[PDB]
Amino acid sequence: VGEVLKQLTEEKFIVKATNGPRYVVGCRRQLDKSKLKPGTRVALDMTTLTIMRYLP
Amino acid sequence: VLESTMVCVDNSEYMRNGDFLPTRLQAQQDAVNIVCHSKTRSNPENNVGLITLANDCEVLTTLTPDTGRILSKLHTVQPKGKITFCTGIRVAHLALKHRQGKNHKMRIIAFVGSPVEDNEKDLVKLAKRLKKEKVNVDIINFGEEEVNTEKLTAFVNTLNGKDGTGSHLVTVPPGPSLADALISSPILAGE
Amino acid sequence: APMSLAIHSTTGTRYDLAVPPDETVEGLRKRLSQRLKVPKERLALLHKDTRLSSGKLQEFGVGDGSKLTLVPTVEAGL
Amino acid sequence: AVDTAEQVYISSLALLKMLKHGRAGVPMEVMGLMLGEFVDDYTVRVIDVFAMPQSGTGVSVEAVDPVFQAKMLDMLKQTGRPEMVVGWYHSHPGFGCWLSGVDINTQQSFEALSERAVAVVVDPIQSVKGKVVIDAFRLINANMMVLGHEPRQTTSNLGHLNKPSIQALIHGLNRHYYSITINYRKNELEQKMLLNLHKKSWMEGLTLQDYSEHCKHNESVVKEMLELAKNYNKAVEEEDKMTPEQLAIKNVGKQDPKRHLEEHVDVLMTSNIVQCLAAMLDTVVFK
Amino acid sequence: LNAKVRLLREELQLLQEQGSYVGEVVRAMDKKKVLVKVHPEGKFVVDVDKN
Amino acid sequence: AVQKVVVHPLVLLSVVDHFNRIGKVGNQKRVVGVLLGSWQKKVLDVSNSFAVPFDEDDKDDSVWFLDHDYLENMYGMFKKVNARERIVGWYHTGPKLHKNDIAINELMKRYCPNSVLVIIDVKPKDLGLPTEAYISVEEVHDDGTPTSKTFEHVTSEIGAEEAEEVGVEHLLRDIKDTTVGTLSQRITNQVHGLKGLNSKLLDIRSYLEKVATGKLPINHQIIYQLQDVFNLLPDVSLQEFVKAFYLKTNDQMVVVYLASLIRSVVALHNLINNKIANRDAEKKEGQ
Amino acid sequence: QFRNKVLRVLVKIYMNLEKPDFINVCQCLIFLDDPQAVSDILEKLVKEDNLLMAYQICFDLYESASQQFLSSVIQNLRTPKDQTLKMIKILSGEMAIELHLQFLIRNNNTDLMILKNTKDAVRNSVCHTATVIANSFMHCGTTSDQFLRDNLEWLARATNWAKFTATASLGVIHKGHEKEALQLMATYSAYQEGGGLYALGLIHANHGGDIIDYLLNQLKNASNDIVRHGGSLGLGLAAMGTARQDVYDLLKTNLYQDDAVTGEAAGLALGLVMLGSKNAQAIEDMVGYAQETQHEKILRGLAVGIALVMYGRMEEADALIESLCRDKDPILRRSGMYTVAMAYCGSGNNKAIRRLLHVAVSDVNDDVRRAAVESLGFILFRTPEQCPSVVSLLSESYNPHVRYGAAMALGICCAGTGNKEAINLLEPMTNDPVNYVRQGALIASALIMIQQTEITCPKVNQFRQLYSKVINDKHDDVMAKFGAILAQGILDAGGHNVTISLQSRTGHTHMPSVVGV
Amino acid sequence: EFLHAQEEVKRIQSIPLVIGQFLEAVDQNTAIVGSTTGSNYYVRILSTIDRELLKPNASVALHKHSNALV
Repeated sequence: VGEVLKQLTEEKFIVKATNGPRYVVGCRRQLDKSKLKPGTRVALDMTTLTIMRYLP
Repeated sequence: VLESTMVCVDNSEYMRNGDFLPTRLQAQQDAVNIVCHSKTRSNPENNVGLITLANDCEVLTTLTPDTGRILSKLHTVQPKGKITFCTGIRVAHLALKHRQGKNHKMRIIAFVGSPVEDNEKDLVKLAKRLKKEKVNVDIINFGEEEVNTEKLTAFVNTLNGKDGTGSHLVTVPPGPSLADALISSPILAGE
Repeated sequence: APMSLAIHSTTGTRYDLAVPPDETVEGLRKRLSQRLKVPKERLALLHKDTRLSSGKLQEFGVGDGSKLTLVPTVEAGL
Repeated sequence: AVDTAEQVYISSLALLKMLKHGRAGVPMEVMGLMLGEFVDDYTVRVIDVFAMPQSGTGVSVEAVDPVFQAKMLDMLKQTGRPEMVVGWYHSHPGFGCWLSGVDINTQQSFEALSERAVAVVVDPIQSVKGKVVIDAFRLINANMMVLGHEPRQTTSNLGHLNKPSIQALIHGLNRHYYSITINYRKNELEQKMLLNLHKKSWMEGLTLQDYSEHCKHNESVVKEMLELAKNYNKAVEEEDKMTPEQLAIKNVGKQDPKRHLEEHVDVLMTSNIVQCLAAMLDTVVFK
Repeated sequence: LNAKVRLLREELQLLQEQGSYVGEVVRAMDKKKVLVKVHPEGKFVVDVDKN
Repeated sequence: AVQKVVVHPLVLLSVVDHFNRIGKVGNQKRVVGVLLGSWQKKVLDVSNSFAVPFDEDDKDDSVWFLDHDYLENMYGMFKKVNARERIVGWYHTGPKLHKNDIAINELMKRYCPNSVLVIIDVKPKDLGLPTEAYISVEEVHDDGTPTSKTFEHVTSEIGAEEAEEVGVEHLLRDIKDTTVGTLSQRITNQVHGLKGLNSKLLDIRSYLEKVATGKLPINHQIIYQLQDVFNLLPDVSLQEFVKAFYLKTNDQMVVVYLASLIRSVVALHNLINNKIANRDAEKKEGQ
Repeated sequence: QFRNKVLRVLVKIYMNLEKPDFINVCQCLIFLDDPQAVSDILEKLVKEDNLLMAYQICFDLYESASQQFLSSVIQNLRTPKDQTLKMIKILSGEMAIELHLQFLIRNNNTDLMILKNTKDAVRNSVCHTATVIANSFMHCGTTSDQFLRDNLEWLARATNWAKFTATASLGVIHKGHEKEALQLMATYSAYQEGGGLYALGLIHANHGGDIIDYLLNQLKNASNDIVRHGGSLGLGLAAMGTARQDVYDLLKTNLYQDDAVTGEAAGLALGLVMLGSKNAQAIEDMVGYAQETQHEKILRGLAVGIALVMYGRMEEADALIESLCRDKDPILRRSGMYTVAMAYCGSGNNKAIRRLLHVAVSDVNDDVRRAAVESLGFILFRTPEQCPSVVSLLSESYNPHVRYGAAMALGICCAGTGNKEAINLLEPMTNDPVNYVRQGALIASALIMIQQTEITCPKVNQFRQLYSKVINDKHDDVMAKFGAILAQGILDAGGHNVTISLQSRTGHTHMPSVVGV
Repeated sequence: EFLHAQEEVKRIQSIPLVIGQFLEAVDQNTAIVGSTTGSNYYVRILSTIDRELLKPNASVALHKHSNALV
């Protein structure tokens, strides 16, 4: 679980994972990039850390 | 036998006729039903397809071993226009060509009760083409027992050559539904 | 009458076998898994859009040479 | 015994479909099958690749519809490609080109079916706007490893294979699976097509850029040039004087005058010169 | 130019290697060992190379 | 009214490959298939396709076997594979359009209310894109014959998002020619545009010659358009146009002149630096 | 044309001498073709009874001129009888190779201890074949075989495409031993059978006895891809240059029997047979089969075949060369570059070098870039001092295949010459961060230092020790050891009694040498 | 070739990477970077970074493992 920080270009986002490190990752297509926005939480994947599902 | 059967059906404005009880269109429906059932009782994998002959000689169903879709689609038909033939036969031959099962023998059957406005020379040339393309044709004529029976006899003789028995003609005079003739017809009697 | 069968393989090896008139789907899957030295669990059978999984094959109507294709169960990941 | 010089010529169509599928499937280790052919003992021709509707879990994938696949096979035989299965491919978005345990098992199955099957791996995450991160693979026989036999006789220098990747080594490269060389062959139609893809239309080819926008563009460029000249003069005011050699590039990590000057002067060359040429050429060619 | 581009190719090729930590020297002793702090983590001793 | 259509490299290569199939299979000279894309806005994105067994006789032109049952089967099949793909058009590999096309387009429109036909020229050219986009519109012939079902041209071009770009440009780099050299590339664009214009006017001249000889009937509409073109031709020796032309060319040359000064001064600076550095170095080797 | 005119004038001047130097006369005649002139001169010398002069002329002719020229002269002479027979035999070269055979036999200085070291260092089948080849090189045409008759188990350790190379090495070792041919091979599966055919061909390399007919019969009666490939290679070697329609026909049939294994050998053998003879018929046939057949292996075979077929015709190559160089396939572009090499061998044609460098630098396929630079190497051999500059600027390249090609070009340039600058430039290359590049550096250095000593070239020790170290190293690559092993085989090839020069001692290009290299 | 190769480096510039702050650039091809992981590493920078945006204490990607600035 980590909250996105910036809509970097289109398929790139800076997300600060709750554990502390900050990453840049791309998101699965079926996520309506408009939905997620600075401050929204998301569930990145173990291995690749692509944004899988945004959360309230 | 493995059989891929194309079937053309006339729907000319004459098929508005009702000389055959109950009416010509319903006689065609009966004929298609009986033929489809006969083919199904034949090798089940045998495949079937349908064409309607009109001003534009349209195609209804491509090859398929089913008969439910066949009959269902054929129901939603009304007689209109005049048979264009020639083009219909060519389309049916292309259909048989583009058949998934190549092993299946290629057989066309045409319900052609109508007057045929065709040149017999081109009929003969088409006969040559089709025989060289190795497809056997069976005609079911009703109505014009005189207008086109000679033409169709010549066409069938052409297809047969000296031994091409696979070609068949069945012309039925005025009378009841086109069921008894088909069932007691050589084309299905051989079956 | 050990009816034969047409076990097609999407890879191509069209090996086949004959079994008694009544045979089990899982028994046949065992036969093929043995013949291929591969586990049964990762084999899937087909019969005209039908994924044969359990039965005597007459529950599905399999006759002589009924054209059963063996699509391998492909699963990637880690 | 298999050969080292074995090649896989993948159709451009196949490559495009593989890459598009995987890029769609990130992060899912999406999977697809391909139809090719085994022309001989040294070559495998890959024609087309079609995906699998299955959408499993974010760490794994699974075959769903063997009926789906059999029907695809029959129909493509009817029209399309009368090839028939030769391997399978799946994306590994950000891992390299190695085969997981399940990957290896799927393969083992594939070879069991057809001893010379192939696996394929693609990294749409890594495949760059240029070179493309892909590879082919075939397992290594544990019987051979224990008996001391070797994977392939290398009757060639086509065994360099471009420095097998350290990551692949780690994940098991050359100890259970060995890389194979990919290639691209075009029967000239797709080739000149590819050529056509980028080519643009004479619409623009002759369409002179609007001139008001161009004048303003020149205005802005000359202004930024003036400022760059000012800072360049300041920079040269010392340059070598006061000896920044020790400073070297680390004199300042920002705002090099010369590089910006040359970049913008070049771009305004391009713009102004070509627009003037188009003006001349049109004025004279439409009469 | 050829040297530039070779440098670039190699740079891509072997940037996979990990970098290095920055440590604050605290004390020194025999050439064999020297003390140093590795921020943020604790203070240790290191076996210096031949520089 | 679908003003704008973008085809995609994947569909392009797929059509090419299928045409190659058919060429090997026999001699059909043309082939047909279906075109899947998401009709985003009034701008179609033809982003995938698949062939359909088609045929016709060279003589009658009313005979063909487009298989609507196959069509529906695999349209649903690809819908299953992926969702955002509902038919939008159809492609044919015909060097020129055919009469058959209107009837076939009506058939396809039976599935797509606004279907788009596209001609893909497997045979190469050097003037424009290898694709053309047409739509079956009906227009009233203001005079004489009634309205007819005739095809109409729509702005067709080509694009790719990122992944298709990577794949295509990779294969290109593998077998291609020099990339954008800026000046070189855009001058090549100028000359290519001139070549295209010349070829088009060659075509129109040939048609005019055929009409003048009487090989075909006069089309007052095509005439209308031609004399509209000529009426639209400009005047260069207008003595106002020329003054403006000289004035703005003077401005263009002024900016280019200053930019040339920039280039010269920087090069001279480089020469001074290199000379002094080399002198100091050789002095060092002297001592 | 002007060169030929001046040659004719000089020949006439020579003839206009108290004791005309028929040596120079026949040399210039060879440069002028004209077998009739030399035949008539020789017959006149026969009448003069100048037996020694005729012997010397015949030996020079055999050394320099081409098989077609010698055959024309042979038939013209056939048009006392003992002296005529001696002339005929000498011109055919029979016993003119037995001399060299006995020469090596009586001088076969070979330090097999170094190869014992190597075979101790050998682990992989790669280096196994490497050492097989190196031993074949060492022995060269010697009837004495040590490893093959001693390390029988070690030989057995190699199989697959190793038995073939082993039998080929056997052929190389017993090179030229025509006397027991068809009985020597009584000593030595499909691989070994094909290798036997190939080795028989090598034994009859450029010497087309009835073995050409025998190989034709066998290759026709070949029932395996491997057997067909080996027999194709052997027959092509036997009939190299001597374009014979029956042989070309059998090769065409085997080639049309589409198969990578057989196809590669078919292409090579076609090029060999029709070498320098440039039949447009066969040219079009090969080009078409190449452009239509989908087997990159056969495609390489046809590449070499089309390059070879048209060795002569120095300038009469522009059409085909331009076609190939503008062709589609990279392999066919490579074919074109090799064809340019074969056409312009030793000409130093600046147009040819323009083409070759431009393509080697601008093409998009590294394989063809490498091939093009190697072609440059072939072309510039008559002017060894020239090549170093270009091959240097190249060798220090971006593309490791470009660097490798530069190395091999230097090797061709200085083959048998032992240049100093060439080695000065090779040493930095070897020990490079790539495998094949180092392999090529090693092979080129060995080629240059062939039959050289320390005093003549004060780096042979450095490079011999480098070979020994690399062979007895761990972290070098398998192919690096392969290159080192071949480098040793080169340096100490043939009892350390043989060298490699493209042009005969008469300053005359040697077609067999060029094709072999 | 150089313009071709300038692009391959983006391969190292993959998606799943880390962020940090530029602290100091040493000679030509290396810098100190305080990664968000909490530690600061000396590592050899990538080329084609323009060496101009690396202003003191500026955000910079770092490759996930190598940690070299990308």
